[PDB]
Parts: sequence; C-alpha cells; structure tokens
Amino acid sequence: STIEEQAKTFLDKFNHEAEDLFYQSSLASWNYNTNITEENVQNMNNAGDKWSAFLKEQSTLAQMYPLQEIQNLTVKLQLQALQQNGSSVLSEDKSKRLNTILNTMSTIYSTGKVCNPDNPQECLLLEPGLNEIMANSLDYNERLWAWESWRSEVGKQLRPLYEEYVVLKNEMARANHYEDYGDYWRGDYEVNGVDGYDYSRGQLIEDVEHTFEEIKPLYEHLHAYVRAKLMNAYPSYISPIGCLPAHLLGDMWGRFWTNLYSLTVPFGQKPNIDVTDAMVDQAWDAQRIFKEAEKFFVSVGLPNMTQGFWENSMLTDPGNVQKAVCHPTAWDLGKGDFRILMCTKVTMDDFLTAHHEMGHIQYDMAYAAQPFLLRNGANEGFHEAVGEIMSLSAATPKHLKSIGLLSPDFQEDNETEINFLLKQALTIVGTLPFTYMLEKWRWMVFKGEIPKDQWMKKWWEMKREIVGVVEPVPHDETYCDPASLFHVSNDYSFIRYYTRTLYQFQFQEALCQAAKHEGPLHKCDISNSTEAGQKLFNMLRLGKSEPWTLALENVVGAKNMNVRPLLNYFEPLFTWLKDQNKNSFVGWSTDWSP
Amino acid sequence: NLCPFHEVFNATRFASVYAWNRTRISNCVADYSVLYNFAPFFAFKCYGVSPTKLNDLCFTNVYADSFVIKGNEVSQIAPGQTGNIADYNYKLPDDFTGCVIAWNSNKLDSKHSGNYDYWYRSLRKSKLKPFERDISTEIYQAGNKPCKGKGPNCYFPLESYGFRPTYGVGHQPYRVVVLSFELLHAPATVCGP
Ligand SMILES: *[C@@H]1O[C@H](CO)[C@@H](O)[C@H](O)[C@H]1NC(C)=O
Ligand SMILES: *[C@@H]1O[C@H](CO)[C@@H](O)[C@H](O)[C@H]1NC(C)=O
Repeated sequence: STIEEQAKTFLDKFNHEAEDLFYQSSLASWNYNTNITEENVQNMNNAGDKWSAFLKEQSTLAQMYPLQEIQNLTVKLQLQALQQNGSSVLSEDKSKRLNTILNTMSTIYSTGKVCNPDNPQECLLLEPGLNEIMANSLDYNERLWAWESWRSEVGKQLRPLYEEYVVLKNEMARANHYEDYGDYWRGDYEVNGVDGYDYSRGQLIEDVEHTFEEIKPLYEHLHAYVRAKLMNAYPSYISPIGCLPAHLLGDMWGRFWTNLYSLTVPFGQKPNIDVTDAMVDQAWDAQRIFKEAEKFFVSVGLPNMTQGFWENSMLTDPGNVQKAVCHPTAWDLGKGDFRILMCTKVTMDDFLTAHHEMGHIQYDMAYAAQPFLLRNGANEGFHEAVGEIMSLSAATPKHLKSIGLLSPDFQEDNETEINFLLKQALTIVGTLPFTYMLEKWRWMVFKGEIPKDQWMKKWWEMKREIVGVVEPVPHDETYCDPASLFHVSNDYSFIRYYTRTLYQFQFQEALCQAAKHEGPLHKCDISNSTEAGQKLFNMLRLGKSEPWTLALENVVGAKNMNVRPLLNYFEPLFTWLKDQNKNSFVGWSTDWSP
Repeated sequence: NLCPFHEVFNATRFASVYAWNRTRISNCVADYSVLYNFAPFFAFKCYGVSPTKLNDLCFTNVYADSFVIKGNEVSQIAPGQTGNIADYNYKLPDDFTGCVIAWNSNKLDSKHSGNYDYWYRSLRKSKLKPFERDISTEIYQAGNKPCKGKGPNCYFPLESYGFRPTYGVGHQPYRVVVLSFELLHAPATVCGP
C-alpha cells in the first residue's frame, strides 16, 4: 500500500463524515438565519463546534501523508487543503489571544455608533443611519462630520488592537511555512505541480500590477468625468488639477460609486429603464421571478432544479413573526439540498440578484459531483463571476423583451445604453483601483515594507497615487482608517472583487462570442444559446479539481487574467468619455495640499 | 396459491444494502399485475425477460432481494456496473434475467434528524462476486501496520446512510426490490395464467 493509495482511503472517510457534519452544520445555520431564536443559536453553535473539532482532528491525522510521495493531482490538492495547520501552529495562549482580539474587533465594528453630533441621546448606528446619510447628501459639513467621527471612533480604539492583530497574523503565517500574511492570502491563487499551467504569488502581484497599469486610462477618464460633474454640483470644493475629497465618493468607504449616479446623469431628459411598474402591472409574485429565472437558465442549457429547492428554500418575507435576515444567500447544504435565503420584492434589483444567486446555485449543482474538498470555484473569483455574468445576461433589454415583461414597441437610442454603461462602470471599474490599493497596502503591511510607526501617511499617499482622493482633514499617526472596512476588520481577503470583475468580463465575452452574436459587447445575451451554456458548464463542472489557469482557458482561451474584455466591454463608453473631457483637465496630481 | 410478492413489497422494515434480504418464492402462481398495482415506481429497467412475457413463462425459482440505497446508487443495480454498491454491497451477474424494481421511500425511511439505521460497506480488501452477502464489521487495515482498533490507517468499514427528508432526489432512500428469475432442469414450479 503506497502513500498515494492510503491517502485515497483517508480522503474517502473524510469526504463521507464531512458531508454529514456539513449538512448538519449548514442546516443548523439555515434554521438560525430563517428563525432567530436562542435554541437555534445554541444548536448552530454546537454544530459548528462539532464541525471545527472534526476538521482539527482530521487535519492532525492527515499530517502522516507527505506531499512528496503523492503523485495524483486531485489527491494532492485535497491533502494540501486538508494539511493546513491554520491557527493551531501558535501557542495555546497566543491562539486564544488571537481569537479574542478578532472577536472584539468584530464586535466593535458591528456595535459601533456615532453619538458625537449634538447630545449622546441620538447614537447613529452604522447600518441604518450612516449608509442612509452617505447615500445622498447635499451638505459638505454633515458628510465631513460623520466621516471624521466614524474614522476617529474606529482608529483611536483599534490602532494598537490592529497592530497586535497584524503581529499575531504575521507570526502565524511565518510559522505556517510562509513569508507573511499577505503571502498566506495569496497562497490560493497558486498552482504548482503541472507544467504549462503554473502560478505564483509573485506572479499574481505582477499580473495585478500589469492589469491595473493597462486599465488605468479608463478609470482616469471616469474619474475626470465624475470630478467635473461634482464640481458642477459642488461649488468651490475641488481643485481643477487635484484629487476630489474621498468622503463624497457615494459610500463612505469609497468602495462603490453607485450612489453618484444621481449627480452624474449623462441625460436627465431620458429616464433609466425600469421594470418595476410593468412587473407589478402583470401581478408578478415572488415565485414568478424565480420561475422566469429558472426558465432562462433552462433556455441557456443548464438543468432544472428539484422540488426540494422550491419546498424548502424560502423566497418571501415571513412577516413580523419568525424574524429572519434579509441577506440574499445561495445555500449549498451539502447533500442534494440547494436553497436561496432572500426576501424577494418586486423590483429590478431583486430580479437581477435572483439571477445572481441562482447562478451560484447552478455552479453548486455543476460541481456537486466533485469530492468534498474540491466543491468550490477554482479560486474565490469564480462564483461571483458566474453570478455576475448571469446578472449581465439577464439585464439586457433584448432578454427583457424576450421574456415578455418589456413592451416590444420600446426602441433603443444611444442615451439608453450609454447610461447603462456609465452605471456599470460606476459599479464595476470604480471598485478596481480601491480594491487594488487596499490589497497592496495590506500586503506590504504584513510583509514589512510599511513600518508600523508609519501607517496612515503611507496609506493616504497610496490613496492619492492610485485611487486619487485627498484627505478632507489631515490625519495623524493615531488612526486606523483601513480598519473601518468590514473586510479588513473581519480578516477577509479583498482581491476577490478585482479577480471577480476581471474573470466575469472574460467569461461574458467568451460566452457571447460562442453564441454567434454580432454587435456591441454590452448587449450580449446568453439566452436561447445551448453552445454557450455547454461551454460554461464545461468549466462549471470542474470546480476546484483542476487549476484555475486551465479552467480559465477552457471557457475563454487564455491562461491568465486579462483586461481587454473589460476595456472593450466599455468601448462605446470609453469613446464617449474621451469625447466628453476635451477642455477639462486629464489626470490628477498629489501637489494639492490643505 | 398466491406468491408472497405483497409481503416483499409491503414490508414495514427494509434491510440495508450490505445485509440485504433474500426471499425465495416458489410453489405459487405468479401475479405480476398485483406487482404493477402497488405504486408508481422510479425504475423498472428489467433486463432479460420482457415484462409482456412475464405471464407467459415458467421460472423455477424467484428471488426477491430488497434493500435501501440512495437515488444515485440505483443506477449501480444493473449488470456490468461499478461503484461502492456494485463492488462491495450488491453485485448482479452479467446473465441477469430478472426485474429490478426501485421506488422512492423517503416518506418512511427518514427521521428528520438522521436515520442512521441504514448502513453500507465502503471499504473492502476484495470486490464482491455476484449475489454474495458479506456482513463482517472487521476494521479495515489501509496502512502497512497491524490494526489495534480504530486509530490511524484503521477505519471501520460500514458507513451509515444518514437519511433526512430534506435531501434532494438522488440522496433520498430508495427501496430497491430486484426480482431474479433463475431456471434449472427441475420441473417448472412458478407458473401463472
Ligand atoms: C401495503 O402498503 C400500503 C401503504 O404502503 C398500506 O396501505 C396497505 O395496508 C399495505 N398492505 C397490507 C398491510 O396488507
Ligand atoms: C431478513 O428478513 C427477515 C424477515 O423477513 C428477518 O428475520 C432477517 O433478520 C432479515 N435479515 C437481514 C440480514 O436483514
């Protein structure tokens, strides 16, 4: 019995008991989320503790199979995903300290409030209050006050805490046969063992840098356009040759620019296309939206979903009683049980997110045949890419006319798709520089290039250099502005979104190129095209079994990240932006200072 | 006489795929219409004797095996098939002249909290020859060291089929009842008009 032949028996018992302990844990989590009650929380906690104990025991037992004697690629991948030491490499006291500091970071980000304005009687919670006050506001003073208050209340309490968290995570990564925590995070965009399709973390860094370098002009033109629009909206607040203040970038974090569409309408005389009125006029229920989405998926070529998806999964708000969480999530329980947890409303956004989660569900069914440890996207950027190509295909006006919701008498003029492209760019290309800047800053902080005593200055200088937004007020070294982000404070990788966009646009371009479509890229539709469905399903069924450098080529044709599909997707928008900012300044400079 | 087809099909409890149940049926009159008027089945792919000629032949001995498996593993109940059920649990001969009946039974074979009363053998030193039953809960020695009772490289062979009503089609219990028709040189015993 060779090592590769005993590896396979251990991995088989792991697969069986792990599938049982996940359907148990996932069912408990679903029961909690659908019905929040003390016994539900206790049951979910017990199931999670059992699952974590089983994972720890199996990880300890899997250390006896070295990877040097393993020849099969799938078995090697499963063992690599199972042999990770994780946070158990630290000392018991250090591990407990790390868990406690992560927990208090999460609980202080979640429970943070802004009682600074006026009297402490009105404590503005972040989720209902801060997002609402940052989505729309015509006063500079209130936005600046809220932004500064939140940033101060976060940094002044989490600066030493974040330093301790960084030190502990760096020590864990170093003890985990790695270089730093950024290297540990990048250790998932890594392929080694097969010739021709290989990847490295340094290769990932170089690829991200090159993609951003070749994507810079489009984002620069968009930034100039939005700066001019805000100058028109805001008198005497921005410099003609300087970066615009960060706190006006729609969302407070500046991650998404979707909220700036109100002040940046290319054509106010032509309203954006909406389906809410036609949907309520047709008396569409929460079930009909999913029925039509499933019909679209079947027309593409993907299979139907079982009655267990309809009877078990809940799609409507359960009323005042049985409180739940309205976070649209696609659940893969583990054993033929696929559910979506969302409160479907009669809106365009809910209609599109139904397809977005339904695509994740289709991905789950596609890779359900793979072993337990290979039931994921080839990297973290595949699931959301598939969901987003589903949303893009489902949002095309021709698909809306085909589904019968839109009136066939409606006509398309350049203003319509130019507004659609601007909205897509504000949603998509406006989050790439921010994601890249944040991930680079975290990578260099964990690596050690950025000194601990100099964090805020370098972060803001990077913000000027890459994103291009100035500080509304100078910040000293006793601040932890990046920690205000949910992903940074909760120990989450952020390159997922950059990778997601750069994969989704390649996927859409390749799929609709194989659908025999002639015309603009933004009007591409996968509906009623079995060839594109088969081409996508070939990659979908792979899961994490084969390297992402191969799965990307299997559907697109290239083994690396690309920007040309993203660039020519916004090609009409690119020409319009070029023709717009003629007399206005091009580019931003760091010479601006208050 | 009336063959005990109903008792085989109406049994309150069904066996596990590793310890499946065999019931020889003879000295009676075949009634396959009664078999038809039982339930709308999920599979009736029955190799060898055609269903039309079922009431037109005389098979010496009728064997009615019965067990509970998943929905995916019903396709492994057929000649020349491979898998955990067709190599260690229940293997059919290549010259299989009988009918494999298999309906869905998640209504009765689920407990909403894990119906671990149904087991299946996932590890075995050697494959299973046709129509062979092996019930031995001896720990399987995957490693190169003698087994002292569980621990590393010593796994319990039989793995339970944790059944729940919320499982999708394919993981729900499926009460499979094959109906083999063996023939010998002895005078015909089972005949039906
Ligand atoms: C056979 O089973 C059905 C339901 O499965 C039941 O209603 C009927 O009484 C059974 N026949 C008996 C027990 O003779
Ligand atoms: C087979 O069924 C009989 C009753 O029909 C029962 O007494 C016996 O224990 C069963 N054997 C197995 C292995 O299930």
